[PDB]
Amino acid sequence: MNLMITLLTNFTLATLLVTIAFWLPQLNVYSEKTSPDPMGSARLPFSMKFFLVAITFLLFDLEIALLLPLPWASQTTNLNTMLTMALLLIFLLAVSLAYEWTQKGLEWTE
Amino acid sequence: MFMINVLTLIIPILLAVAFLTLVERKVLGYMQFRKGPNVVGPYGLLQPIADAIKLFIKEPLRPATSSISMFILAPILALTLALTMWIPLPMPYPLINMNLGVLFMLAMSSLAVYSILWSGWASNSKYALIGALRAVAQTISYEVTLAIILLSVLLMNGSFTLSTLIITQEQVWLIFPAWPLAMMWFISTLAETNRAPFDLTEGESGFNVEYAAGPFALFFMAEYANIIMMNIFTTTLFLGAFHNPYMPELYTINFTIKSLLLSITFLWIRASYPRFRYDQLMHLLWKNFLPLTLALCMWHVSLPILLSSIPPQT
Amino acid sequence: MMTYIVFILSIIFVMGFVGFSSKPSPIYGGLGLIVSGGVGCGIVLNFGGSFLGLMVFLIYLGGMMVVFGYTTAMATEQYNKVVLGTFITGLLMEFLMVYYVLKDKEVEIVFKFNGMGDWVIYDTGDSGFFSEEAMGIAALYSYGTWLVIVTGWSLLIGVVVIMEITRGN
Amino acid sequence: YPTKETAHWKPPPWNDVDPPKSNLTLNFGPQGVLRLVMELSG
Amino acid sequence: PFFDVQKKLGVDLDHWMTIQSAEQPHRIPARCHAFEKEWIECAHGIGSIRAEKECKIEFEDFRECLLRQKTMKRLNAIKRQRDKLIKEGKYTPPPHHSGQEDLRP
Amino acid sequence: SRGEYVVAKLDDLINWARRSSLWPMTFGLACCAVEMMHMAAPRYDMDRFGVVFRASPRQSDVMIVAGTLTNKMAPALRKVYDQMPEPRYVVSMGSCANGGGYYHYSYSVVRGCDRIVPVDIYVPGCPPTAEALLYGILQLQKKIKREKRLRIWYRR
Amino acid sequence: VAAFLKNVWAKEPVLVASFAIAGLAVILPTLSPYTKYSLMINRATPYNYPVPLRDDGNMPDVPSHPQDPQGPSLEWLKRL
Amino acid sequence: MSLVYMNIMMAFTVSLTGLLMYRSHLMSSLLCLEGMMLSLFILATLMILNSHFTLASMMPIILLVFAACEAALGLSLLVMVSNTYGTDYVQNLNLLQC
Amino acid sequence: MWFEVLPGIAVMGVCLFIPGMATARIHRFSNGGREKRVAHYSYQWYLMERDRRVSGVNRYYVSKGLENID
Ligand SMILES: CCCCCCCCCCCCCCCCCC(=O)OC[C@H](COP(=O)([O-])OCC[N+](C)(C)C)OC(=O)CCCCCCCCCCCCCCCCC
Ligand SMILES: CCCCCCCCCCCCCCCCCC(=O)OC[C@H](COP(=O)(O)OCCN)OC(=O)CCCCCCCCCCCCCCCCC
Ligand SMILES: CCCCCCCCCCCCCCCCCC(=O)OC[C@H](COP(=O)(O)OCCN)OC(=O)CCCCCCCCCCCCCCCCC
Ligand SMILES: CCCCCCCCCCCCCCCCCC(=O)OC[C@H](COP(=O)(O)OCCN)OC(=O)CCCCCCCCCCCCCCCCC
Ligand SMILES: CCCCCCCCCCCCCCCCCC(=O)OC[C@H](COP(=O)(O)OCCN)OC(=O)CCCCCCCCCCCCCCCCC
Ligand SMILES: CCCCCCCCCCC1=C(C)C(=O)C(OC)=C(OC)C1=O
Ligand code: SF4
Repeated sequence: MNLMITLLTNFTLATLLVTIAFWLPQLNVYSEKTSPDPMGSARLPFSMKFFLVAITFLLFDLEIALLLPLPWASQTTNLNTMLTMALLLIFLLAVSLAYEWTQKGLEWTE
Repeated sequence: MFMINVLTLIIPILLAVAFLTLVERKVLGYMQFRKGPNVVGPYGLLQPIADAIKLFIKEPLRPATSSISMFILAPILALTLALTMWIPLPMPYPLINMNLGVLFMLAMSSLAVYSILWSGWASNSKYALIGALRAVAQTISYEVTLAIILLSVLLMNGSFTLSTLIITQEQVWLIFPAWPLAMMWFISTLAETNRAPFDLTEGESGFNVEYAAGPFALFFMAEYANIIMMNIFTTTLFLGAFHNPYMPELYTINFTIKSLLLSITFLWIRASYPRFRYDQLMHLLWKNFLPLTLALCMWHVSLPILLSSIPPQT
Repeated sequence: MMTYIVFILSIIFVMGFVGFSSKPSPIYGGLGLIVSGGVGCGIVLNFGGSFLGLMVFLIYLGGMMVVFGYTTAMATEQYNKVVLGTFITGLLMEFLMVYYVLKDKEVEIVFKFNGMGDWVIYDTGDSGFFSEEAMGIAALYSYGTWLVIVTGWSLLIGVVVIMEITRGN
Repeated sequence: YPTKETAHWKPPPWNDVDPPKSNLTLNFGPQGVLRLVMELSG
Repeated sequence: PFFDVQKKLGVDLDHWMTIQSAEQPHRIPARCHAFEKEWIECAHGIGSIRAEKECKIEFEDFRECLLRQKTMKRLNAIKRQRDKLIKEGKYTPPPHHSGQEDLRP
Repeated sequence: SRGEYVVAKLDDLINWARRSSLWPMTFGLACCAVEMMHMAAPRYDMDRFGVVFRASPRQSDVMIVAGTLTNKMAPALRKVYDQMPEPRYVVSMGSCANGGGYYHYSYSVVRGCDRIVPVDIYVPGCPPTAEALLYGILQLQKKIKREKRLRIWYRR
Repeated sequence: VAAFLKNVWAKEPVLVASFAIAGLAVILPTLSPYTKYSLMINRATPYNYPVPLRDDGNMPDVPSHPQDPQGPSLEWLKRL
Repeated sequence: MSLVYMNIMMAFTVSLTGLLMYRSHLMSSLLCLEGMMLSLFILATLMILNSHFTLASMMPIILLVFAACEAALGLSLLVMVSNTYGTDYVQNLNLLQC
Repeated sequence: MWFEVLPGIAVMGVCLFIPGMATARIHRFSNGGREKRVAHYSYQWYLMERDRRVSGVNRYYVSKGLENID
């Protein structure tokens, strides 16, 4: 209840500030400008490196989503099983990082 | 009555941001053997007011934007996500007490990159788009280590609640058992808010080159609010203060002093070192920070079991 | 009208789905999907699933739709009747369904649905000193050993697969 | 059985390989002073 | 083919999740634990063909616990009659149904 | 009356805001740019007047032309000047930007930067000292202070 | 085997530290004598109600009152 | 039954009809597919939380993880065909008619 | 010299001290001179609602003790 009131207040304060920042020099009548990037009309070059680091981030983010409930899960009675599963998950994280490392995955954006 | 609490939260944030601009200018000046602004007011106390009025009466750029919708929406998101990451902060009592405030903060920080993406796409310049894509990649790549470090630190806390983080450090500071995590967290938050030596957009096009002076000021104000918020979060995580339940002003003064010292350390960092290259910081993250973060995460999972020191769930 | 908050949020959810499913442009579809995901997380939070809604914000929106819009920025170079037509007709079926639901408090399309507010189905008891969803998720390392094993193996294999197919050799 | 619809249908390649159908150029202007023309490959 | 590897080997790979009335953490009960237990104690060992007809009333009770169409319909009818009587003006609501009861504990 | 007093006070406010936050861009062409760097040194401290060090061309207020404007450089100077948001001001530093200076009779030197852009303040010298450029900046601030934009708008 | 460790610790010390911390984390809980204390601290936390048992007549171990001598004890937790 | 269930089914049906009718781009198809997954997430989460099935609370996390890995594979395929043809149009993927 | 950065840091420190002090004072004022009660779990909320129902004022911070029992 109070949370969405605060969210609405922050949103309306931000949109009020943005509206005043936009439309206040609009009331000025300064001039009309014609105005006729270093590249003129070149196509954006598709780079596999940026896509590769994006996908690596996504997969590591998924394994982070798997790792997230560890503080709650440490309160279980089956402590040996939980410890083994946690160590196995972080070991799989390390193994994926090492496979990306060895096969030149982290190359020229190291 | 609650709107008074909301207003007294959000208006001092903007006031502290403007005086952070003044303090950074003056501290950098005195660190570079000179003075900061001292002519506009008594010791430059009137500089943010003059600068704000000048930026709010400046001519707009009026770009040929590909999409005016996200051109509007990017500062909206930046300011809303800068202001909304303060409500679960305990000072020593949070405005919105959240059971999962830490993970709520992580969600908002992960959501913060859409402002960069939409500001890059709205501008017609392709070099601006390339700079925005590089900044987004750096930001998400440091989100990864932020998440792992926060997860490994929270194993000494026992829950995601930010108010329990005061209770955990009632005996000793959390920088004593987790100082490597503290160093890696500090560098990761420094690279998270795009600050030196990681502010690549100022080194040789920014993501908001076509934005007008007003919206540029709004973006910069959101960035400074992010800096103050991150330093307060770091102080709460690692440098917890003594909280008397009958005198909350003691905790308020103590963590205010500590967070101001941490922000001054941010400004101290920004004027000591050269900037990184893009591949150099990618190397620093994926090949230096990440393996040690994983090793320390495994260590801090397996440590409280072998010490019979599992923190209470509630 | 405040008792119908989850229903109103579901209306916003399906309206955003109609908007982004009309396919105006990939970036606008991504924006509509982000808005719809936020409203759906609001639905889950109002139902009591704080952890699952925050997973939606952290992983779906902050971690994955970022990748979708990031790939969308690396294609589909920057600068219709069909989009407006399907948006209008989807809004029409949606509001016709809402009117038929609220006028008679019952409806049947494939299954039978009831037009009362959705606060009726809630449980009248307390959960004690813990939240039920957090314990259910936390039982993954104690009960779901097999689930952890197959999910982690699939994630590692996915890393290997993505590295294999983008190399070109 | 070729029809009118199946008239532009070429056979597949013998090795089943279709042909794959440059680099970025930047003009760093004078904005001492120096102009640079950079042929960049990522 | 359904190779029952788990029963042959004695492992328990997915049986813990497979029903709602199973062993849950912290002994947390579900909303329809009793109905599901009664339906399972019916259907065990008689095959699907006999269990689809023999004690179907247990499955009807379980489905009514799960989805609650009849309870919703009854509440809808009661509220509709109350609304009609209120509008026509021959029913006055009691004090305890208008927020003036000062509840027990 | 009341309206003239209101517009006078508002004019003083906006002139104080504009003159006390002058963000400069500097054209690092020649010797005079080294002297500009020496005015940004700790001794003279351009920053303490509210005048930042090396602001972006897309957000600057005053543009400083410090050096020789050749024929190969003049269209770039005009293109940079045209992209600046208003209110924009131009300060000419040294003889090369004032009238050509040593290379006035050369075949490839524009005889003064006032043939390309409008110029407000002329700073003489070769190079003018850091004291002289600081004096020119403060004189530009004095010129901004006595502007009468809102009074002119009210009277028209 | 011995000079390899010195060379790899002079060249990549970060990876040496990471692998050493990982090895400590994976071999220390199986070696420490305090893991059983974590086990019986986690299993002695009273989340839900201790439902009583109907007294048929033969339960000498089960107490009839909380302050009765028979029953589980947490003196080991109070001392440790 | 309930009403938000009807709205989530209709959202899933809208996203399915969006996927099943391509307009121009492959990215719009991927967006419709992932909206379908999001509707599945919301529906399953609401059912599990209302039914108080404690041990089923782990299912939407596994569903999210597996379908996001699916989406990563699909994005990689889209990037490969965009590198082949210069655009991600669905009318260029017609070599296998012959 | 260096002590002239202190007015700006003091203004920043005041603006950072303001929200926490305001929040603590508002919570103490609005809850009858006590801390705002934390309800993270449904048992604590059930105690909240029971105390609100037993107050007789429909107000959860009006706590009644041994003066109510016979
Ligand atoms: C919040 C509290 C305060 C935090 C600190 C704030 C003040 C200090 C600020 C410093 C300067 C910041 C600006 C520069 C930032 C960028 C540079 C940077 O940080 O680079 C990091 C550098 C980068 O390393 P690098 O790049 O030099 O590494 C060389 C790598 N090759 C050869 C491949 C090029 O270091 C690290 O990443 C280390 C992180 C911390 C490690 C902590 C280890 C703890 C001890 C473990 C045990 C060791 C013993 C052995 C095992 C024993 C087992 C029993
Ligand atoms: C949380 C705390 C935040 C604090 C933020 C602010 C920090 C700095 C506070 C102010 C510091 C001192 C500023 C002094 C300004 C100059 C005052 C002055 O004397 O101005 C004189 C000037 C000309 O006067 P004149 O009559 O022409 O002189 C001839 C007479 N021989 O006359 C004029 O220029 C006209 C009158 C100007 C008056 C200016 C007064 C100060 C304005 C400060 C604005 C912000 C105030 C605080 C807001 C937040 C808290 C409420
Ligand atoms: C209906 C009537 C009202 C109409 C609207 C007007 C509202 C009030 C506007 C401010 C007051 C009007 C006068 C402005 C200044 C005029 C006098 C002046 O020029 O004073 C100069 C003096 C410094 O002298 P200087 O030339 O700089 O000398 C350098 C040292 N050798 O300067 C000084 O000593 C300091 C001057 C400070 C000016 C006031 C403080 C700043 C403005 C505060 C209010 C607006 C902004 C509020 C905050 C916005 C968000 C940041
Ligand atoms: C381009 C579009 C506009 C972009 C700018 C604006 C939107 C983006 C910036 C704002 C983002 C807001 C995020 C809101 C959800 C965050 C999660 C959340 O609510 O967590 C708090 C809490 C869960 O914590 P817990 O302590 O367990 O709850 C109390 C338990 N006793 O949960 C609660 O307390 C639940 C309270 C009831 C449910 C609240 C639902 C809020 C409304 C729906 C989402 C609104 C945002 C939609 C758009 C998303 C972005 C496009
Ligand atoms: C078994 C323990 C638990 C294991 C699971 C948990 C692991 C946690 C840490 C995860 C780390 C993930 C990433 C690992 C990558 C290793 C491979 C690698 O990077 O090899 C290349 C590197 C030489 O570098 P270069 O080829 O030039 O690459 C550019 C950077 N300079 O090559 C090297 O620098 C040499 C690296 C291999 C040798 C390291 C030896 C460390 C020994 C430490 C003491 C013993 C610790 C106990 C465990 C046994 C270790 C053998
Ligand atoms: C509600 C609006 C409050 C005022 C806006 C934020 C404060 C003004 C910031 C201006 C500014 C200052 C002082 C400044 O010094 C600076 O240089 C680092 C900027 O970026 C180029 C700035 O934007
Ligand atoms: S005026 Fe003199 S000092 Fe300045 S650029 Fe010309 S030759 Fe050099």
